Amino acid sequence: RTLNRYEKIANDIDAIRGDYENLSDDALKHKTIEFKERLEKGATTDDLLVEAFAVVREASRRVTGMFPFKVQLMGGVALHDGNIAEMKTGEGKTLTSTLPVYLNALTGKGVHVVTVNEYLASRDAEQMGKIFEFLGLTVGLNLNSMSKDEKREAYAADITYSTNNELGFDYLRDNMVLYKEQMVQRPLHFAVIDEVDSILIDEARTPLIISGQAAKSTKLYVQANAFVRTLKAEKDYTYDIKTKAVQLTEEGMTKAEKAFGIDNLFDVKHVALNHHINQALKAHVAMQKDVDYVVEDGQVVIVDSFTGRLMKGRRYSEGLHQAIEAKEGLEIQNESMTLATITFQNYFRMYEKLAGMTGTAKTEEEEFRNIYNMQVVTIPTNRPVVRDDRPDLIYRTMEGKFKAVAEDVAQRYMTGQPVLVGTVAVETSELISKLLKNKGIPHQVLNAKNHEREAQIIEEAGQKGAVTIATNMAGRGTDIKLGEGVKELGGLAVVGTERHESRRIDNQLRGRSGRQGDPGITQFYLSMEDELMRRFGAERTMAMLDRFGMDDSTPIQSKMVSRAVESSQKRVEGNNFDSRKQLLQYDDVLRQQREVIYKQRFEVIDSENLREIVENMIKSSLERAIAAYTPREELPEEWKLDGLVDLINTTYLDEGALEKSDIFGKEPDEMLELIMDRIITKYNEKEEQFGKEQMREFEKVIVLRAVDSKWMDHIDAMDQLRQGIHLRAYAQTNPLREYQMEGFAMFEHMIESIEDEVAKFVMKA
Amino acid sequence: KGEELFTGVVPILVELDGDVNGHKFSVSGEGEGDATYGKLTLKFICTTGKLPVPWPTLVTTFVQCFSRYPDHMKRHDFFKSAMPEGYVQERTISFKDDGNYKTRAEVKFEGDTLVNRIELKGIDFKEDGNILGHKLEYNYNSHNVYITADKQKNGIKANFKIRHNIEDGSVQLADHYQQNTPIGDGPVLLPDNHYLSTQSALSKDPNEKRDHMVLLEFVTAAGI
Amino acid sequence: VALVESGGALVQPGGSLRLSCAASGFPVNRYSMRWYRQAPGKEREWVAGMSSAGDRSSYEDSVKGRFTISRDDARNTVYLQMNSLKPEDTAVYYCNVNVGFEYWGQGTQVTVS
Amino acid sequence: QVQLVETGGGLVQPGGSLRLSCGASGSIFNMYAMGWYRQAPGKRREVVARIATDDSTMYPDSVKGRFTISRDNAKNTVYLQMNSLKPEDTAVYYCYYQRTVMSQPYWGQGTQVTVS
Amino acid sequence: AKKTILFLLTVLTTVLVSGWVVLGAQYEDGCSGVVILKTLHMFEVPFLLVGDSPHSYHS
Amino acid sequence: QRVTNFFKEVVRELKKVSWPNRKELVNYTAVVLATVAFFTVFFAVIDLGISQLIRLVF
Amino acid sequence: FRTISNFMRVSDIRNKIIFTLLMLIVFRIGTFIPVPSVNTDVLKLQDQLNAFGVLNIFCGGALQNFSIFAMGVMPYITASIIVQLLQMDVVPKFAEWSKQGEMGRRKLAQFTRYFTIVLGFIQALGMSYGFNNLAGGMLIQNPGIGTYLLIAVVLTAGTAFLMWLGEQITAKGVGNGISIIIFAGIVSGIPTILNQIYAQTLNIVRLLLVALAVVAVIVGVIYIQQAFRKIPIQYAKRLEGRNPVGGHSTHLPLKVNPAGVIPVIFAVSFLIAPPTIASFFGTNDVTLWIRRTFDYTHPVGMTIYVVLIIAFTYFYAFVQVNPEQMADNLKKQGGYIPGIRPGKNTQEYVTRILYRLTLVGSLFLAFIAVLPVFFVNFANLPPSAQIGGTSLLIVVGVALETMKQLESQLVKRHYRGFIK
Ligand SMILES: Nc1ncnc2c1ncn2[C@@H]1O[C@H](COP(=O)(O)OP(=O)(O)O)[C@@H](O)[C@H]1O
Ligand code: BEF
Ligand SMILES: [Mg+2]
Repeated sequence: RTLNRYEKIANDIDAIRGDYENLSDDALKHKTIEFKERLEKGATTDDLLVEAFAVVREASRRVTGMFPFKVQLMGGVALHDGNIAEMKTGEGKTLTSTLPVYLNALTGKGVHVVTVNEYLASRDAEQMGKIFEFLGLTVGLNLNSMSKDEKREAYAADITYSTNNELGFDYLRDNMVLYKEQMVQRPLHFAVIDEVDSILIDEARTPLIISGQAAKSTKLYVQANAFVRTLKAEKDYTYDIKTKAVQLTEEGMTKAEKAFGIDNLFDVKHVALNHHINQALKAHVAMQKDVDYVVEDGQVVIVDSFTGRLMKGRRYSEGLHQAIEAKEGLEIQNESMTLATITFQNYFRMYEKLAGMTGTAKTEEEEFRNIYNMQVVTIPTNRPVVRDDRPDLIYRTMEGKFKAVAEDVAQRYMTGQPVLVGTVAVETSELISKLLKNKGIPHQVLNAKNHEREAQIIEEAGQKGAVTIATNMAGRGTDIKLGEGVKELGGLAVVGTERHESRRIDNQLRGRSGRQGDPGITQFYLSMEDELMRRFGAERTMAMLDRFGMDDSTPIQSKMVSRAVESSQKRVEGNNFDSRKQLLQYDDVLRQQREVIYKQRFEVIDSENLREIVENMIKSSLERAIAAYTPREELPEEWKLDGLVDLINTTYLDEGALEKSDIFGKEPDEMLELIMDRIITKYNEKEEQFGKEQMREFEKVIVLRAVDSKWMDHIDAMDQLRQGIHLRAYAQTNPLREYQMEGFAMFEHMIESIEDEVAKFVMKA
Repeated sequence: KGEELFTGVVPILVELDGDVNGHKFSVSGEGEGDATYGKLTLKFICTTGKLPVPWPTLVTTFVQCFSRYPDHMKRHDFFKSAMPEGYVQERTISFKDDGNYKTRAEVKFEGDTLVNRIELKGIDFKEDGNILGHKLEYNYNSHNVYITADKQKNGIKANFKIRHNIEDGSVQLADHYQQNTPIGDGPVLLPDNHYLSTQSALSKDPNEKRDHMVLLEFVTAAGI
Repeated sequence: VALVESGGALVQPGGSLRLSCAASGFPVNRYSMRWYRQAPGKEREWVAGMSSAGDRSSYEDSVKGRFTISRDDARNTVYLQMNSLKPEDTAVYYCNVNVGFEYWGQGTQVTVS
Repeated sequence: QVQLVETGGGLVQPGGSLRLSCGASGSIFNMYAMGWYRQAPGKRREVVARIATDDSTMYPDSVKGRFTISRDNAKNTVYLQMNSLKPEDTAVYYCYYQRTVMSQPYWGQGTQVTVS
Repeated sequence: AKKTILFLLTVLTTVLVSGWVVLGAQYEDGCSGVVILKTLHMFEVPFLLVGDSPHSYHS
Repeated sequence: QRVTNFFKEVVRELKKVSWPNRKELVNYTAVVLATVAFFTVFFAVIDLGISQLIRLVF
Repeated sequence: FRTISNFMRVSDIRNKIIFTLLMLIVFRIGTFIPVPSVNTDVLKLQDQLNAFGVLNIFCGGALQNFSIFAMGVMPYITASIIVQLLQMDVVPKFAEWSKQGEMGRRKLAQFTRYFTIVLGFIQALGMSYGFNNLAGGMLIQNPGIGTYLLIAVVLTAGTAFLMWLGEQITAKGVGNGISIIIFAGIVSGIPTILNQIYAQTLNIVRLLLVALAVVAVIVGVIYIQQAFRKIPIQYAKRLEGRNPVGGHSTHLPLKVNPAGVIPVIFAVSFLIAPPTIASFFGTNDVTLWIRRTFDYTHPVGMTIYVVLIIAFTYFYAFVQVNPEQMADNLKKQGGYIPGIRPGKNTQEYVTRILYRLTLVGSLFLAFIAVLPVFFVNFANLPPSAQIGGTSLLIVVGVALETMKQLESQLVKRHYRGFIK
């Protein structure tokens, strides 16, 4: 059992922090130099662990006033081992990140501390960077707004604080550079992932995708948007509430074919019109305004589903963003084109060491074992949870639930206890803010749109008589501190208003209330026309909401609706489980291909002579060109060798240098050797006249341009294959094996095209 | 908008009739034009017989709206202001050491398709020079068309010189003075000096019988 | 395809110097190569050049009777000459060929002073 | 490996009795099964009698009561005493042994008991 | 009425699971036309029945 | 006469089926006959082996 | 061949090949182990030929076996086909369990395992009682109900052990598990059948003609089994720019025989049920007539057999493919056949495709199922052979699917790169 090992190491650190206490600064900052030279002579980080942890304990008490508890040392040892430290919400996970981050930044290779958003990254960077810069290391903070030089300074520091999006995008942009000295990241060495279950379980359902702008079309967006704006929500389309899929009906298809003058919408010449009609339908019906996006400064800005904040650079793929901009009446932008793609599983499994800490890991433990080979370690609390988690108050309608929520917030405001109401969308947050505006209750709102005042709102949210309505922004890592007298009122009642997509997320909201042994109440007010119940509730229990009556002043005191609420949430969790499993194995196929391509593109970049690489490319292209003619079947002179001579003179050997007589009646390998040594002397004349390093610049540009263009086309073709592959499961094959085999064939044809393009552009230039 | 509507591929009809020294010629052809990449892939066929003046002396007479524009020169085009309304261009083409072309063309979207209706009249010619002696190599060079605007006529005056590879080993430097006129009178856009960096390619079809010119051509602009 | 010129030096007006242009990517046996020049401030004019190899070669009348463009296919390069040049013909000389596209040389600076 | 001389096949009137004697050669007789079957014409032999090594005798209900078995070890004879004969009991007869539970049952020669 | 024919086929398949009881009852040429052994060795497991919006960071 | 129209449709349908070509047909028959012959010999040999071990142990 | 030497050079492929062969040796070892109280000598005396072993008999023209694996995975087969028939609008709990996803599927798998144990018990009871009646009451010593339930629980333990062995050989072995065990049962029966054909023996050229006809029917089975009608599917939810190829296009493949072998399950249940219900009534005139006309080695019974194979192939092709569920899934995920409206029109489009393909597949299945009757009759073979029945289809399918699984494991090593 490892937990007794963690307790033993924590007691070791306790004895020697007795030893480390009476040391001045410049004698405690000297311990970093001492550990660095001991780590360069012969020691490992595992031998230095107790002395480094005692130095961080003393330095933290000297800087921040906090002296880490022994459960924080247990979580630090569990993070140094590469495990997942599941300390509860409020327990002190930021100091327990600073223990193994200091221990593993002494070797000089760099530690990445990953968080969920940029508020938490900047907050932790400020406080724990005060600790680390006392000790003598360097803390960079990698933000979305920085330039490449500031990012390179942030990654060159000893400890880098960033969010998971910026790390993924920096990796993807480092494999699109032309010079090696444009890469910002160092080799990936250690990642401490704060809120692991958000990053590695929840947000790992999505890939990071870097796009680049393609040509602009606008007329079909306005045409399809003007068509869909007259379309009668039940006769001409069906909106499926379960999976938010909007489809035309046969009346709507008839009206579409009449409005555009076409005869069949489902031809292969009207696939662009059908795509524009479908994306205008999804933009109108399935994408509600203040729920899914916002309109800021004449632009559609996406509100993130997990973090609940605006994603400024990010745009919807496949023409949905342009359909939303046509719907809103804004300027329709250009299309896009996927340049690079990675998932968070495949990104963080490149990291040579991976740790993590969260409050809510234990239910996902086997997933952390199957993918990341990380073991969830549960840490004690050192002070018991006095937080009061009351059961949910289920109502019939949303108007009755919101009247109850406003009445609860009103009667907690009268005593002086601070309230934090937790919604999800921006529009329900504004609805409940106007529900408290009349009733005369002064509040703050923390939406995606109110992100500028966030660090101010959180500093006032725990005062006496402080109502804060907050979306997903608050309920993940936000540390609300209680004001004077608030701990006697049982401070910070969290009033949730909906169930989220897992028990982990609403446990995180309750964790905003708890906060290390302080009192707190967490009441959830659900409803029966909540979006979780409407979308994932089973159709049996969705029939007796007339049986419960139509009053909504008192909650439904049943036990069949509580089973329905829990089963709907378990249905969402199972759907997300299978969706992230599917994305995992199919991006394992693209992960193998991408790792081959990116490793060889990098060693094209830092190779100070490319003659052997380009000559092997020309020889492989030439062997395939020889074997494309000259087949094994028709040996005696049915070999069409003047066509091969024409191909060599059009691709390799400048228009006159080969005749039929040079390769007449030859074996394929001896004509290969004849053409190949003619190619070598032509290359040597090119390298003589062209220059020596100028020739390397020339063919580096050729090779990298070919690799980039064929790899973007391969990402597109691989996406199209993954569209049709379940239809391949209709023929009683395994569709994953069909995906792997067709992806291998597609990849090898892509590499043959890379070699053909490089051979042609080098030899014929 | 207008030609910002025609970002997709465009059908190109070319019709040319003309006279040099009382000798008749009539060449037609069809192909495609693209603006977001800015290229012209055109299959042209001499439908009268033999060429009095050769194909290289024809190619600047053979549809300048199919340029490729990067993001900054989008304001600075004239050739997306008179379209789809229509376009008219006439040129004075002075051959040094020979006579003069006066070419007479209207380039407009007839129905949908880009039709270039050209009547060419070549005067001041002596037949024993190089052009009617057919001394041209089957090629066309790369050039820079200089574009400026005039506001008394509110149109475009274009100046350029072109260079024909003569088969004796010389070049015919010939200068084009070009006048460019709208047909409709909507939003005209008269920018400053800029230049079309253009390049071409002349080739043939191995499975075609008669005397035909295959044209492939790239246009880019720069300057502003 | 990438014409590179060399052989350009400061030549006094009584000395004649050949100018070489190495062709890389096409044979000189079947392409007419031309020698242009452009002085600083001047517009780029055509000086000399011959096509379809060796049976005919033309020049401009400022070098007619003086210059001679030659070539060698085994070396696959073309050569000019700067014989009897006057300070009026200070320029950067350019090697020009037309195989499909039009390829220009980088330019060799000769100033006769 | 152990030959069986099966004697006692005589013509009996239907409604009589008979004695069949399976004389074996090798004398160990810690054998898994011994017994007798018919295989008349009109095939699929019926196992008529069978002795376990614990003498736990079985019969089908076709010949139950009417047929008795006997095995005396170290005097290699297995006896089938047939009582209350019948015209459908007319068959050739084969003694058999089987050494162990995984052995193969090795037969004997024919003994035509004709009951008419 | 697809439920009736599907239930009739369910009772025929459990006839195949239970029909081993008729081996020697009425033939008396014991296994000389019984098809149960063949059914037991002739079959394989049936194949299983078959049965959001992506974003992108602009560079 | 609907049934002859239906059989013309069946023959028309069979020309859109993607039948295996002769190279993969020969490769598939080689794999099938190799698997059946190998497992025939494999199961005969382990039946002989288990039978001898059963004769030893009883 | 080169490819089987390429397999044994990769360590993982060779590891699971060797694990699969060890599990098949375990299966055969257990097939030599007798049942508790079954008195093996009367069992080995019951056969009409000479098989190999003491638990293997040649009864009814089939190599029967009465070890602890006497049932094989046959209760698992019939439990899975019953549960699959119950999912389709008969039991509603199973319908919503299938509609849940990968966790309601685990509920269906759990029910199939418990139903497997129940059906294995009922089949073991019927099998032990019927075999004891076949031997004349002499097969089971101490024929009390405690001995029958001992025998039934040990045969059900053997079948559940075979299902665990299948789970192992699909987790850590070469391919599918139960399919490898079924393949092993068939091709382990092969050598004693060859020994009977040798012990029988114009005859040498007759067996050469038989072997050439067997290779011809294996080629025909590979031809029909590997053939798909590929319906093109167009998705209208991505831009598909920049020269789409058209080579690896998306399509929906329908097999020519989409049913498989399951129509023969239903046809032989329809052919064995009248003789068992007539066997409960004792011998009569109509009992002997029912026994005479429902015997498919004679032309009236063979005609009823062929007609039921064709009818159940049509039924089970429309159960397996289900064009209405296919049309709804295509409408929901946004795909469409090019030209056809995605609602009812694609349902009747793929219904017409399925009618024609199912005609060809049903005739192939009926011909394959009545081929061993013709080989036995017109080749003077012993009736033990059953040479070219549906076990041929199972053997060909498992061999080809395991080969494709191995080559798919092989190609993850050959990612080249342009540098090399
Ligand atoms: N050892 C300590 N002594 C005193 N206060 C602490 C100690 N560790 C953490 N805290 C305080 O407890 C709160 C826990 O917040 P935080 O660590 O952000 O929670 P989480 O563990 O969810 O990130 C912080 O405000 C921090 O100031
Ligand atoms: F999980 Be914590 F409240 F940052
Ligand atoms: Mg935290």
